[PDB]
Amino acid sequence: PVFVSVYLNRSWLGLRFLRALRLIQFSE
Repeated sequence: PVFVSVYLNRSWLGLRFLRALRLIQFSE
């Protein structure tokens, strides 16, 4: 655990919410 929240958190500002928005919306 704490492996997705850390990757979906830094991605929010790491890629203007693009690096995470593609990982949180891909699962559907």
